[PDB]
Amino acid sequence: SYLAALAEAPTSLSQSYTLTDRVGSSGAFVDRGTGDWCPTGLLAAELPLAAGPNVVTLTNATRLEDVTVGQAAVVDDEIVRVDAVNYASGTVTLARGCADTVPAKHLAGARVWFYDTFEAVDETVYSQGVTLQARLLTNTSEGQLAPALAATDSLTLTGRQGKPYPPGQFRINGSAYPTKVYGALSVSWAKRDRIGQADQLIDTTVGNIGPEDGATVTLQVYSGTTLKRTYAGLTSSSWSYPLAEDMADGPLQDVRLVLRSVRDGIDSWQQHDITIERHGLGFRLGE
Amino acid sequence: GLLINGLPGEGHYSDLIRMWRWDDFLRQPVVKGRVATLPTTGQAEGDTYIFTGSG
Amino acid sequence: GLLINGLPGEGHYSDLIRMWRWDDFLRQPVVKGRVATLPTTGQAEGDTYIFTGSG
Amino acid sequence: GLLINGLPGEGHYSDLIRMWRWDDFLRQPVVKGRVATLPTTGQAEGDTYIFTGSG
Repeated sequence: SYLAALAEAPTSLSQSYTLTDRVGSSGAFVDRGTGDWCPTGLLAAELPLAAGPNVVTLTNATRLEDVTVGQAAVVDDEIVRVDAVNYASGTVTLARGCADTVPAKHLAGARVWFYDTFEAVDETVYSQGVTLQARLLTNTSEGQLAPALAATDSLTLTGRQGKPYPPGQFRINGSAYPTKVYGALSVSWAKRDRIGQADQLIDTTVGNIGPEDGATVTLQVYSGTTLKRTYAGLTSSSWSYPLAEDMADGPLQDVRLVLRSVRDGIDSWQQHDITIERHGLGFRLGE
Repeated sequence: GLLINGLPGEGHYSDLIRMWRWDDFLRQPVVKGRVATLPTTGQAEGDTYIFTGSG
Repeated sequence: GLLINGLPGEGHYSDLIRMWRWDDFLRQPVVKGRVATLPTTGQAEGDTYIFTGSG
Repeated sequence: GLLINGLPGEGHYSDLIRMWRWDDFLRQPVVKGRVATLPTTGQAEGDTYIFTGSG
């Protein structure tokens, strides 16, 4: 696992900031280097759960001019790719569900970081499960900030690079995140291999890119709150609910679909989760 | 012994129309007369002829 | 000749409950008797009388 | 007197399974024979026996 930090300039007279960190809650901070300011902005409106490009307006944007198309941007816990930029109006197009992330609801006011080429990285390698305490010290022509005034924070490593990427294109009966399905349930997923992609950003809309050595797909079927069926070792690109268990579980108006990729018992950091509603003969004839 | 169960719900509307029409027909199983050929003209709703043409 | 086919799917619930009740009744088409007027009292589920009143 | 009306819109897929079964089965209400015990072997679709066992 590797650690990185992002920051915003407090004043125009600040050039860069220094990175200081230590292992655990005890010890002496060891200087790791300096990094530049990361352009960032605030979402004026909520970002709905939808794959493909999405137009979003940014407020209080900083260093918007230096942003470039094709960069990798991270918000909350989702990594997105910028397709277009509007300097004057601060409107940009983001590709949802890229790299090892999946789309998620982001309320208004979420912070967007264009960390690509604007991050401070500590070259030391740290194992998963270790908690760190790091501080960022501003640097100016007048000198360096006194550590006593620097804010502190903690992070827990989770081996993000180790975990396999989750499935990509998640289409149900030809629809993306549908709340209406007419009877037969068809779910399609894409196979992502981290090694093959390398540094290329591929969104969910793209098709299969081949599997990874020893990587399979696992699906969990729930009854809204309870776990009923679990299918593991899936290697195809589609799955259908067998007719045998339909009677045993009966009609499931509220079905929760959970999708993730597992290899050697290593589950992906993120996963898909949505509760869908079924329609057709024998489903919702109260009306 | 024949059966029509377990319809994939995608084609559920056709089966719904089936349940409508056959149930509607079941009020009284009456045949206006036996026919060895399908009446090509002069037929409408409520007309039931026993098609006993060779085959 | 009559039909109940091709209703707007919005109101299918009413006619589905309809066909449900009729199918439930079709176990045995039995009438407790013939009546020239609808029984205004002392009737419940399972009571079937032939309303043969003038009209 | 009995009915199968009252039920939620959640667990009615079984109800329509039964609607597909009963209606199709009622093409001709025929029984292959009266039995005092359920046939434990040699039965399939289309086999109808009157289970007239004690009880």
